[PDB]
Amino acid sequence: VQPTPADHFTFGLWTVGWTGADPFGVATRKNLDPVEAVHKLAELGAYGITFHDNDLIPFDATEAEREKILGDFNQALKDTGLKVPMVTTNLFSHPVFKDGGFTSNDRSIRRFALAKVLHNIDLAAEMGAETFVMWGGREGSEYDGSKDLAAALDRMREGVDTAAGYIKDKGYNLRIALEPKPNEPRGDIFLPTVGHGLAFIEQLEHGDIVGLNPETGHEQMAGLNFTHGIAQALWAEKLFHIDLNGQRGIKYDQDLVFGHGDLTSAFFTVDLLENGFPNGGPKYTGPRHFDYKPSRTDGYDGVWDSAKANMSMYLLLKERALAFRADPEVQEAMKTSGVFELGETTLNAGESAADLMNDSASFAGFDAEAAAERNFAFIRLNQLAIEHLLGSR
Amino acid sequence: VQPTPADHFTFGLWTVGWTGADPFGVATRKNLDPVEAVHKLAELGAYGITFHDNDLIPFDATEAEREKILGDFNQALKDTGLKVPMVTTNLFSHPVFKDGGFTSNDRSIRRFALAKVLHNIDLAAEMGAETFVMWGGREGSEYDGSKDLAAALDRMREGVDTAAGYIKDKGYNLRIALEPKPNEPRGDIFLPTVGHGLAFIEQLEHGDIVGLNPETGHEQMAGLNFTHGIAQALWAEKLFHIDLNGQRGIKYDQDLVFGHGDLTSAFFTVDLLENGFPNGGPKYTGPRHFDYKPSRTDGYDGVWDSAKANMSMYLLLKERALAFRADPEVQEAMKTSGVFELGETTLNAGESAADLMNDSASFAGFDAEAAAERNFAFIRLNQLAIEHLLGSR
Amino acid sequence: VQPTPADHFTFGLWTVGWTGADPFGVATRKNLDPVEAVHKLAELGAYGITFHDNDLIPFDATEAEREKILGDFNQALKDTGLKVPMVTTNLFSHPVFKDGGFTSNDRSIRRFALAKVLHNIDLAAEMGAETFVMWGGREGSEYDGSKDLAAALDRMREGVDTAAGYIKDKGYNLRIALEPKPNEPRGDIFLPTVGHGLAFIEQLEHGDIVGLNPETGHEQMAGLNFTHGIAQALWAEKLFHIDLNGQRGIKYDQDLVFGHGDLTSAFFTVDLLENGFPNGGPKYTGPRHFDYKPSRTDGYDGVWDSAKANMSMYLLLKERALAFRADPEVQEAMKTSGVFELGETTLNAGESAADLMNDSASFAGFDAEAAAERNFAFIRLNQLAIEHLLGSR
Amino acid sequence: VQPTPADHFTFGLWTVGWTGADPFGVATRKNLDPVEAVHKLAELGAYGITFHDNDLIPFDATEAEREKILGDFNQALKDTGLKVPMVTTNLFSHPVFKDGGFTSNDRSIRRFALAKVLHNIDLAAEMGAETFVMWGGREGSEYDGSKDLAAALDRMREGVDTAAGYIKDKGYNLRIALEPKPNEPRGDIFLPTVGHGLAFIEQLEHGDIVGLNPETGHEQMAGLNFTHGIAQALWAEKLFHIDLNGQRGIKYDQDLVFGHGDLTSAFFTVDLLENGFPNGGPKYTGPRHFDYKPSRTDGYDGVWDSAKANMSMYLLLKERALAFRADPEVQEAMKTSGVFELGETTLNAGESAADLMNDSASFAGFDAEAAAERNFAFIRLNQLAIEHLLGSR
Ligand SMILES: OC[C@H]1S[C@H](O)[C@H](O)[C@@H](O)[C@@H]1O
Ligand SMILES: OC[C@H]1S[C@H](O)[C@H](O)[C@@H](O)[C@@H]1O
Ligand SMILES: OC[C@H]1S[C@H](O)[C@H](O)[C@@H](O)[C@@H]1O
Ligand SMILES: OC[C@H]1S[C@H](O)[C@H](O)[C@@H](O)[C@@H]1O
Ligand SMILES: [Mn+2]
Ligand SMILES: [Mn+2]
Ligand SMILES: [Mn+2]
Ligand SMILES: [Mn+2]
Ligand SMILES: [Mn+2]
Ligand SMILES: [Mn+2]
Ligand SMILES: [Mn+2]
Ligand SMILES: [Mn+2]
Repeated sequence: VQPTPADHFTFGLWTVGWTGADPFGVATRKNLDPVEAVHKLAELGAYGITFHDNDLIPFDATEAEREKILGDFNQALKDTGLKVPMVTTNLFSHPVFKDGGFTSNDRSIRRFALAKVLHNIDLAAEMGAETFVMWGGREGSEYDGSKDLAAALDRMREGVDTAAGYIKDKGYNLRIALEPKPNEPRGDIFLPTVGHGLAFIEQLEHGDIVGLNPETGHEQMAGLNFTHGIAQALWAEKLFHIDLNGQRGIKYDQDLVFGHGDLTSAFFTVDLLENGFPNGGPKYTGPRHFDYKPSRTDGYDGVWDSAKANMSMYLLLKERALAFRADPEVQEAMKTSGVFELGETTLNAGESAADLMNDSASFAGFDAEAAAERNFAFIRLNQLAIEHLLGSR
Repeated sequence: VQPTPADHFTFGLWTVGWTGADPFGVATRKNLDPVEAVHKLAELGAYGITFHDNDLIPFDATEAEREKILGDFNQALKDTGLKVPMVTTNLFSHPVFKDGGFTSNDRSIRRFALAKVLHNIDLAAEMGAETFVMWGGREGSEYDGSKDLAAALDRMREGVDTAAGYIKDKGYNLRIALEPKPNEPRGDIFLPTVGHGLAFIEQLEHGDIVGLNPETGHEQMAGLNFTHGIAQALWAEKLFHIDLNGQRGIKYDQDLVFGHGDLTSAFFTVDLLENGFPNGGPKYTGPRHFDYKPSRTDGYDGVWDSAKANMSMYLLLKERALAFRADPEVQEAMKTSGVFELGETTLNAGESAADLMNDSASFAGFDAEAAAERNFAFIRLNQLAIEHLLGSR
Repeated sequence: VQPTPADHFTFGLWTVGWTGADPFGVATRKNLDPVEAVHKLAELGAYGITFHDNDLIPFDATEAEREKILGDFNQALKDTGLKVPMVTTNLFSHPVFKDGGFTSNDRSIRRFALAKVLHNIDLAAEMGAETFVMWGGREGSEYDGSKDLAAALDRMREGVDTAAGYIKDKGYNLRIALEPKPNEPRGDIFLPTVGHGLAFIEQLEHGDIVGLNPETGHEQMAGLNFTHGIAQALWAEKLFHIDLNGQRGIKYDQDLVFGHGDLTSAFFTVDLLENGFPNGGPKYTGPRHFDYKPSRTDGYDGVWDSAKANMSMYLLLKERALAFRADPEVQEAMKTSGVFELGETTLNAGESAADLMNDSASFAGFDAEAAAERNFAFIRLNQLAIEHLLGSR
Repeated sequence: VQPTPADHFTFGLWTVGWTGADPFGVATRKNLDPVEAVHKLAELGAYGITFHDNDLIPFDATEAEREKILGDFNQALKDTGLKVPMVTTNLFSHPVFKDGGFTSNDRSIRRFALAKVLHNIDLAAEMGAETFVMWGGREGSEYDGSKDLAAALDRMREGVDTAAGYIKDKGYNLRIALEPKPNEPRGDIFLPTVGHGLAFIEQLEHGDIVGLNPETGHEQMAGLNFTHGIAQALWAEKLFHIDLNGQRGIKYDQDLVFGHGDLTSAFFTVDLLENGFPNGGPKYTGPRHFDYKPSRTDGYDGVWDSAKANMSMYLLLKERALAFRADPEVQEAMKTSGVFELGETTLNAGESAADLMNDSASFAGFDAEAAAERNFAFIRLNQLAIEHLLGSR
């Protein structure tokens, strides 16, 4: 332990503010005031806080109410020093968004949702946020005949490109990040994985300022490898923000503390974020944001314990991942396994497709049966990682 | 029933040729000769046959052996009239490909794999194939430390762009299709879903001739909605080929007959392929290829029954999907649910982002509580589809 | 297809009464007066209604209020003729039940939970129910060290045996039905599948009146085969009740209309309920109960439409499943496949183990390679089922 | 951490002997002489070895060959000191077993399968095994109409009761352990989870000597909690053997090294095996058996390295899990959380149902809102476990 603001640990107001209402029961904790959240998070070592528009401003609030609320919010920020690196919009709670915001079958709900996003971009800019996150939780269906699937993507593009053009038009220093989720609350959510979100961005007019906001638990709900998924976002220059938490299996979104889900996977996620790639390449330098929910069985001391635990987990794994990579036994194990060898291009500088085909050395006279004998020693290399993770080495 | 060549039903040689060896047991049927496969498939109504290089030419074969084999193959094609619309390479059976072809940690295996693909492009062109499919089944890992994840994607890009540049250089009338699979045989396979494959293509130098080959069962192994997934491929102008089969759940790749997995989902897949989108848009016009495996408990009469059953299933659902959409009760149900309304743009012709924000009608004075009362009637609309599917209407 | 009370369709009050609140948003529908639920279900063809103590009687109800409400609900039943075949207790909604009722860590809470069940058994007895369902939704944990697992099963045993002991003591004509669910709301729920439910029942002092209430979607939440799980329950004579609905994959509990999830699986469930086993055996004769939730996107015509969709789906599957088994072609296929040879004992009349090992024909000179030649033809048999399901036969 | 025979590590011959053939490719390693397996495992610290009849003795072995092979294998055991605690039968590899052994549709095949098991029980008895495992891998179906499900369970019962009856008849000191697997190679396997395994055992004439052999990966294949499933088996006193390995999600059976799958889950499995239940109860004392497969990418140093990784992982988890429970801080946390109050009966000494309902303190005047205020602090307790696991405490 000991997180400091330099670690860039950010928390959403809704994480610690999560009161416990689930599908089978009512809240188990008292509402948390947002000024209280800020003082408490700053006491713990956080660098910043994120929020959804309705986390701070009730759906109902009048302009006078809005201003009362923002002034205390801003004072708190001032008194503590926390930044506001990311802002997001609630397009899922109110009954109006029951069929989605941007891809609602109703045109007038679509306009209302886009209106709400546009206004929220103005608050984002005013707050000093660098990222605007979009989670399309109600965009999807339970039944396959509910939507025209091409029209749904057209409507998604229209929303995102209007938002994007508005940033560009106003000159805000903001990027858009899409947050994928496979299901829940909808049976099928559109752009369900990091893959679908990356692909979708390439069809946009204003894709240059649109990237992703992957969430550990969300890719694990489709049973995918989260390190692989973030690696491809990174590789594409699209890992703009990240949500860290835990998920044990393919079930409802659990949003456990980071490291309380798939531990081995969390260790390799930390190694990619902190250390980057073994042969060198891109590095993710944004905030380490925790999108989790404090277990409903626990009271407020559990809330603050859980906020701490997210930061401890990440620093404990960071430590073990630094020792792991620095270990000369591991570096040699890596070399034997061909980790560095993957880094060499397949073709020689200047060789063409017809030049290699025609190279007798790599095809006609290649000894495939000899080449197959190679002991990659991937088990041994996995054993060294686990032993570094167990604090054994 | 009655399929004819005009239906464009294509089968891989390995489907009907699947002898039954699984991870827990030996083959239960005798090898099937490829000339026999062609006569039998042509008798049934198929339009074409696809194959992997090693399905026809043993890994070991000499040029004299290659030519003996191709001449009988080509004669059979000639005598029956079946086309060869797609060809693919085996980069997974031989022990040399145990760490992958293109993303093998060993550089010399990478060159061998690319050599093998290049040579197979020449046979593809000679056969009259329009599509060259790439399934990267051994590209991936069991453990997260096994690979440098950026280097793996670099190596994947280098392979695919060399292949692509070679087509372009030679002027073959061929496109590349990537076939996604989440896992098996590898713990984690790279580009595991339609999403990841679409995204990956956008990072290529020669992406203009690279598209996808989605497989029903493969997206269902990540628990995804296959109709949604193909809809996004289509929408992107990237649905170049398709593999149809069945899968009951998230488990090993089952490759059941099409319609013997998720039936409701198969019905909507057929509706998108045959009918396209309710508001109009792109249409998939390629071959309807069945990538399935005849159950190992069944003998050869089951093989030919199973080939028939794939075509019957697709024609039975086609029929029900045509009746469903033609039904005036359904068209009215669709209209009530806003299916057509999704097709209208959100913004009015000429309206800007600042023009709608500022439109009092869609934000400040919008009645969200009134708008939330809308009965979308999605259940009723799903009930009409199921009733058309049950042959009830 | 029109349901009559003869059909035995029963609906939970909480099903049509579902308000639409989920984890990400508020209710989309006004609360349903129970009196109105009764009258409405009676006009649709329902046979009876089921409820949870708190669905009718609020947690904090005074005795004058409790009397009133019961007066109103008995009146409605008397007017309409609806029966009340099953009653159940809410041990999940109040914040007190955050760690469970029966298996809470706090002893005072376990006593309050058992007391709440005992009172509810009186009520069940007063309404004329035959079945008392226990759904242990809060029984389990998010974390592995949270519970003493042997002690959680003793605590579950204590509560269920006390309830069972009380039933017998009072002379009520009531059986207890346990209802498995693998996860949600807890990360792991105890007795997660039909198998675990059955196994626990065998360790009970009063297991003779304790059986199962399997739910379609719940077994599909662990990827199991619903038809196989209720077949084990039938076979053990412990299928006391059933909850019919749809689930589209391993994800949050969807509670879709019966037949709106896995369609083929629904078809074979209905065949099992209607036709029983091919070679004879126990048959289920209780209520066909629907535990579903009207999608929150739908408004009140949608609620009664969804109610009605359940009974339509069941009657359509039933029509097809009777047709399927009555078909000569199907019977012939069944014969070929060995469905009726499975029913023949393996041993001969008074043949012992020793007798069989010594029989040379069965082992020593058994021709294993000739016996492996059988064409089981299970694919053709599956094709016949689907053709009956699709009403093409 | 160095294993000694005192540790009781047992390995299947088929584990280190796995050749690397999977569904998509051929073997990557030469066959392993069993004599050599024995000697090698003996030098690593193995306590004993287990095998399948056909792992040692080929299907078609003549009697002179069978004698030889057994002579060779008994010699190796005598030289090394290795015990043979469990023996099992291959009822899945020959094409004859394509529809199962015990539950095949063909009666001649069921008789041959039972005969094959009876002979194998003699052999088990001759090798000194305490346990006889039955893995019904081919028992199940791909399609729902393939089997008469009540008849499949009677057929399973018949075979298992005959085997059990024969054991008792011969006076062998042998218990039968059933091993669940939910799917693969069949689409649905009968008795798919620990729960179903336990439930079936209660319908057996000779259930007293019939218990379970749960496998880590198999329960994780249905998304269940391995620790909860073996806790139910322990509690019912039916945990006769166990198979330890790793699984990374709901997918094909991976058989990774123990600890190379779900790490936290492994940690809590080891705590259950070593520490038993927090409030006391049955303890498992059999062999710690590893049913894994050396990844096919690895060559022979990798095979012995993987063997050794199993025992290292187990010893490292064991060191941490003993430390964890010995920690005062952990004990305090456990107290707070109610882990020890779960062990207190709910009822008082001679308190009846009637007594509790009438007790006003437990119901009528129970303060539910005050009792809901308890901070169970399960998150802090989970954090302590992980900190012990990571060796940071
Ligand atoms: O704004 C992004 C938030 S929205 C919503 O609270 C959700 O459940 C989260 O997973 C996303 O991170
Ligand atoms: O070439 C594409 C083939 S390769 C391999 O036979 C595989 O299992 C399939 O799913 C793919 O469709
Ligand atoms: O007690 C029966 C009910 S309790 C609760 O409403 C639950 O979610 C259901 O699945 C059960 O069937
Ligand atoms: O009989 C024990 C073996 S049989 C077979 O090898 C299987 O795949 C395993 O999981 C079991 O543990
Ligand atoms: Mn989440
Ligand atoms: Mn998130
Ligand atoms: Mn497949
Ligand atoms: Mn395929
Ligand atoms: Mn449910
Ligand atoms: Mn239910
Ligand atoms: Mn296994
Ligand atoms: Mn096993």
